[PDB]
Amino acid sequence: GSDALHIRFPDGAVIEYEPETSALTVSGIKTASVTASGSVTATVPVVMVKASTRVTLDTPEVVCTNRLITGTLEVQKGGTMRGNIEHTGGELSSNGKVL
Amino acid sequence: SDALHIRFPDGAVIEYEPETSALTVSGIKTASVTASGSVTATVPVVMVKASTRVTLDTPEVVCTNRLITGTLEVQKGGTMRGNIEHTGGELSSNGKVL
Amino acid sequence: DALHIRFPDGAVIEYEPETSALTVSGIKTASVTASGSVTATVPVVMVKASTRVTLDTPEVVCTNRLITGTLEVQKGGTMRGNIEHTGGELSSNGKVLHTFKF
Repeated sequence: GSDALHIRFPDGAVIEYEPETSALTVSGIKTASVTASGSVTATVPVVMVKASTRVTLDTPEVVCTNRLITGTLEVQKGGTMRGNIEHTGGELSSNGKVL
Repeated sequence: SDALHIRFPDGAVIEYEPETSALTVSGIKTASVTASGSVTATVPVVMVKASTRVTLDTPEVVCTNRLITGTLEVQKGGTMRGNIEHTGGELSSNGKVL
Repeated sequence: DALHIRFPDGAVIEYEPETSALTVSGIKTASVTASGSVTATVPVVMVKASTRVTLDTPEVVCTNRLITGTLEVQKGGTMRGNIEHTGGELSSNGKVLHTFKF
């Protein structure tokens, strides 16, 4: 192809593609939104979300197909755990009593 | 260029509105992004409103600090390090209330 | 009222009104930097990431159910409500709790 993309908007935002490094950049915006009636898919080895306030997944179900790692966990309304569950490195308590 | 505003014959819109600094894609059925390296989003607030499901089909999802959920289902085991406080119900294991 | 871009490296950005499909393909990286918010509103979101998805934020909120294969909690937490464990051993600090036949 021979097309190019470097849109420089009057508010300072930029949308650009650089083919030598194959880098797509969107910068200088306040908000972005995508509204679709079917699906949104991203297929890429690494997804990195740096959100200094919050990431909200407002959905009936979030599915992690393999491992999920978190710093801390808060479960609000119960759940189920199958397989070996290993607690270490502190106290596991239930209704105020240590297990 | 210096502007972006496209209205397609299906009613979709792809635009950038510099007055409010808002990038908008609307009225579409599907979107897909395929990249060989990485996608990064850096922004205070991310909101995904998905009336059916969000699937993270990956070897590992990492939340760097807190994860809050309504309910939890762990299918194939896990490890919990630190102090874990259970309250507000019963803990059952292998068919019996503990 | 159209969008079909093909770059010298083979990447494409296109919108197809017949199927109402937006496609970005053939790129190496994308980066979006915004000062306010990024929102997606759609029934189904699929992230197919052969290495890893990192949510680097003070808080990830799942409003309803979270399902995972395996779980690792690094620095503690709280669980409220009824929790049902099945199909393996429950242990704390190396001590297998007596929840099945020894």
